[PDB]
Amino acid sequence: GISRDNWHKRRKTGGKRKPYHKKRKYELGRPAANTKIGPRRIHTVRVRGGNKKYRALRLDAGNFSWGSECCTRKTRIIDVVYNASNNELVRTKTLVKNCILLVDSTPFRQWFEAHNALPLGRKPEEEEILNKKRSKKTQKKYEERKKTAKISPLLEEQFQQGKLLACIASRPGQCGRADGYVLEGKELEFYLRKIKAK
Amino acid sequence: ARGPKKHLKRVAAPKHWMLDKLTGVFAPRPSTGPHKLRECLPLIIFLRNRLKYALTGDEVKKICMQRFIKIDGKVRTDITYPAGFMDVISIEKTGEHFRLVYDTKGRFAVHRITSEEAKYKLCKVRKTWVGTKGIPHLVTHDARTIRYPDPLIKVNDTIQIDLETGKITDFIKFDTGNLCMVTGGANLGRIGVITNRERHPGSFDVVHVKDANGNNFATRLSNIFVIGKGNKPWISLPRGKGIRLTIAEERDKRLAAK
Amino acid sequence: PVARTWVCRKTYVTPRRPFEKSRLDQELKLIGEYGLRNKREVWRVKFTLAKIRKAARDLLTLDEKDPKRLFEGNALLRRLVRIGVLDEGKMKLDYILGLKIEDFLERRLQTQVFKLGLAKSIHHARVLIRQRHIRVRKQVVNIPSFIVRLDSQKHIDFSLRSPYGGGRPGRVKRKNAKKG
RNA sequence: UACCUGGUUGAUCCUGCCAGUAGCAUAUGCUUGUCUCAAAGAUUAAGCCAUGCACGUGUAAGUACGCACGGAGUGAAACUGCGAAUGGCUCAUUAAAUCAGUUAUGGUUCCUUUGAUCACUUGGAUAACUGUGGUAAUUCUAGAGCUAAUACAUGGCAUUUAUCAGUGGUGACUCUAGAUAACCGCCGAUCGCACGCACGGCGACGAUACAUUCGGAUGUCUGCCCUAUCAACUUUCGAUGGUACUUUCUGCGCCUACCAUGGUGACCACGGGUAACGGGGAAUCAGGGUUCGAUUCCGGAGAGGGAGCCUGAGAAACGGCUACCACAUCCAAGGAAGGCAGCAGGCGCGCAAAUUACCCACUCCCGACGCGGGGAGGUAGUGACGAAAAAUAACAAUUUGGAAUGAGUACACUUUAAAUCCUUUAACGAGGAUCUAUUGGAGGGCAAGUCUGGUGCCAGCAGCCGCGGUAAUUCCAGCUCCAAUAGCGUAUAUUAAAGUUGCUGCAGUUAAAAAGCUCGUAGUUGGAUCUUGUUUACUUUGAAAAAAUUAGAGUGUUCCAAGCAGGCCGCCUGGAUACUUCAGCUAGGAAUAAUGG
RNA sequence: GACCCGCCGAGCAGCUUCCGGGAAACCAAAGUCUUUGGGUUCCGGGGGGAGUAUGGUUGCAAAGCUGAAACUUAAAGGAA
RNA sequence: CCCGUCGCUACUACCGAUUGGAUGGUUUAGUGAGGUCCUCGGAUCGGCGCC
Repeated sequence: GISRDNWHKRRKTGGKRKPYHKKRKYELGRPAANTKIGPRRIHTVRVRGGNKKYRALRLDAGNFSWGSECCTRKTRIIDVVYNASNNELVRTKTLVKNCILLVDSTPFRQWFEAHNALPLGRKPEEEEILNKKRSKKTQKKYEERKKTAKISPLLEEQFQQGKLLACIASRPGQCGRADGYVLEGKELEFYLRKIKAK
Repeated sequence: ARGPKKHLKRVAAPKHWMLDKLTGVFAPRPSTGPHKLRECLPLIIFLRNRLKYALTGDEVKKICMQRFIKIDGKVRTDITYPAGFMDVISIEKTGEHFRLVYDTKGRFAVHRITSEEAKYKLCKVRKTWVGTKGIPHLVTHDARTIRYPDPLIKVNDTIQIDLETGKITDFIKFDTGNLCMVTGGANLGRIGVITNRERHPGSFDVVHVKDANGNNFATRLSNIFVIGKGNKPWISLPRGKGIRLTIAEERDKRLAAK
Repeated sequence: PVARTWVCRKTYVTPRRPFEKSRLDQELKLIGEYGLRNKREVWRVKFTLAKIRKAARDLLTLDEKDPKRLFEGNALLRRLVRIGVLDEGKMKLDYILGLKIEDFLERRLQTQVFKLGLAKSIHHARVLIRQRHIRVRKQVVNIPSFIVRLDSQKHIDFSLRSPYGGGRPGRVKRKNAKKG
């Protein structure tokens, strides 16, 4: 099958090398995962040494983290928007490492309101609890949080659309998980300019 | 070539085993264990070739299977157990206790010890790591993992454990002025006082050892096994501790004893 | 893979000039003088001494106080004075080069049992040894090329089972006795 | 032992080769009494294979309702577990590849061993077994009836990212730990013994985020023969580098996408050849070398040719599968089964290479294991590959005599798993001691006949020069002599000889030879000078360089080649040392030769 | 300036010598060479086959440059 | 003493029409068994129409 050896290439000088042995098993290669967006389908691959690799064939949810704050919630992957490798994987919606995609921005806003007591993606009985009644000693705790609860202008306009720019830091084809971090700061301004031109 | 090798030729056997040629084609391959293949003495060779307690490999198995032999206090029934350096071979049936220590020729000599001894053994620390929940661990030269060691014990010192409990009783720090037995070839079995340690970053640290008679010689840090604090060894040394008489001096001592 | 050695060695060297009359008469002079079988035994003793002189040549080129010359030099001298070839008065490597082929031929077993009066001739000696009559300190030695050393020279005698020694006479004497 | 001799001429001194000479290793010829060892279908065919065998495995401790044997137990069979990835064989491929030294994984995976760490006694299937069957045929299997589990299934860490701080570290962590936000296997339904006080001891088995061992995998530095009638090569479709993945046990154009246009080479790239596996080594050698290394040790590779996989810790496995290719077997013609470069054996190929033997007793290996298995191995048979020891007479009288013995032979012992052999030893066994030593030579080189008979430039001899044309010292023979000797010739390759391949160390006026001449890059080599009275090269020291082989210490294997054992009247001694180029590492020297301020 | 008498450097040569070398003829270099090493390029390996075959390259051509093997031979040759 | 042509016999390579022939190795472009992976497929049978 697929071989990851280095004796099938040429030499540094440019000359070809003749193989002295056939293809070995410790230098094999396996087909790509091609992790699409959809219901969770994982295939465990027994690898060298009796270990197991989890090859994600399609994933819809991912454990993404927020950089500025400390909020790591399992959100839903919506759609990919940019890829540094090639524009063909975003056309097929393939989940790979360092792939910019839109994630469900509900858990990140739900935590922001339940912790800082301030509307984030606002332009219902659940929002009535946001203005909860409690002791004044507890209210003073949430009052000092609002003095440092100001979010970046580039992120507040993304909570309105319910979609946050994220970046996959894991390897779906190796561990079967599409975890990552929320794209923000200077990294966001870079990819927003790339998607805008594209 | 497809996996692990399970045989060992007599010509490829370690030289310090002192195996002949015309007895057989294969040599006893020591099973996996605390000590390396090239740096051990399998139990079949020690009972048959050294102690002459058995004449064939089958007679060796008749002794080990009766649970008469204890390496470091624990009974071993495998006739190919490594049983390397500093290991205690106690035989309660004959009331004999041994401790494998090299001689001036670099070979495991028959070193009989006392019943007051054979309860402890010296071990050289090779790796120190911090396990889970902030628990420091230890790696001796015979694959003995020790939890909660003294914080002063480092990656080259020598500890003293008790064969009944496996707990560290005492330890000897590695510094200039302590005894050591070289265990790395061309000085294997020589005992002297450490005098200088050359530190080579990214390479092997070369130390300089001086015998009791004044003979100086250098070796590598991985071959040093601290024996005692100062010049008093914490173990019983065999005849000819580490002097390594020259070929001219060994001839004189040979014919003078006639 | 077998439990064998295959470690052999030739104990002689054929001379370069095959038909030189100066050497052919010299070697034959040593065969008749010491009762040898052929020229190979002459070339054998010649090859042993040629290896001893080469060992002394390698040591004499070294320094006088070289540890290899002092150790292997005394070991070479001890083995020469042990077999009676070299004298105890000459314990220096310079006298090894002065040795000759006859010094080693005089130390062979058939030469000793002839000088000790056990045999009437040097050719009677080889047949006397090959017929299991000569013993060395309670060991029946059957090889005429048995190089006798000093401590084994005073113990050469007839075997305890020889008709010449204290033993039953041979089959010829026993058959000629039962006739008459 | 740092060695030469014949041959060109009428003669001479030369150049020079031919031939002689001595090892070696294959074949072969003749001959061959004993004994210690011992190579042995590699060379041409990695050609093809009848048949037999070479991998199997059970403890008090996974599963025992086969009376199969039995007062529970002992067991077939079978399930489960493990091994079958080692060994053995071959040298086809392969020329910076393999391999060797060095070394890196802080870029990794590792069954096992070792030390750490750790009740609702549940559910329903199945083999053996019972029974019914099919096919010409297979170690083919179908259907039904049962019944077990250490089989199957049920009943805070680890795993994946993000943030913060800086317990033990290293020359150097994005290290080991810790604290947060989350994300989403492991935490014992097992077995034996001992039986004591609801609690209890000793084990077996089993878990791995760990260590450890056996080691894999891929890198670092340096090192390979011949070839220029191979001078430029690589780069579509990766060549070189960058970025992000994907993939793998991980690093890496390993792969993909987007960019960059690189990378290599007269210091010989690329291409071609190798009757090329590499090395440890072997032969031959004053020094220097030349040649060899299929071949018992290490590493690699392959199992007719490729390719693709299963299982497993480990295989791109072939005494495992699935294809195609080559070849070939049984058929009832529907189908089925094949891989000897495993041990013997057979065919073929050839100049060229052995028994279809015996045992697991030794050496070790595997397995549940003290108990089983092993064409691994050992043993014997064949064996003038080769190496060691060593008979074929000795003595005395004058041709004649008594002595002495091994060959041979056996009552037996010993030897060994059982034997054989050797050794030990009764009996017996030598005068033509017929118990018969041959193999090549007798012109020279080259040790040995002006001998006799025959042949008559014939037949033949002759490595070379030559001999033979009727008295041949050379041929065919008798006699005699010489050389080595249980060995001695022949053919071929190879080494010394060859200072006739040259570094040591040759030659080029006329013997073979200096370009017609000059310029010129690389290459090679370069004045003197700096303390006398940074970068390297070099030298010295230490570590390393696996054993076996070689050198060599000790030791009466009867001696010896060998072996590593063996002394002493339990007892004390060995199982040394030296060498291992080059590169790399280390510590001194600072002349010589470069380089820098 | 011409000539005469010397010296120095450069060069074409000559001769006498037992400098030494060489197989010798001969050579002040063809010496300093078994007492063998200043530096460096090209080049020879018995005589034939043969500067032939083939391949490449150069040229309008003639030919130049590079350049074998099978096979054959015990001499070919130098100086005297 | 000796050279060459010619003639005779033998041997060895050389040139040579024959789109000569036979193997081996690199490959361009087609066809492509077999396994693996992925996307589907759901013959079947176990539990409670769904799993």
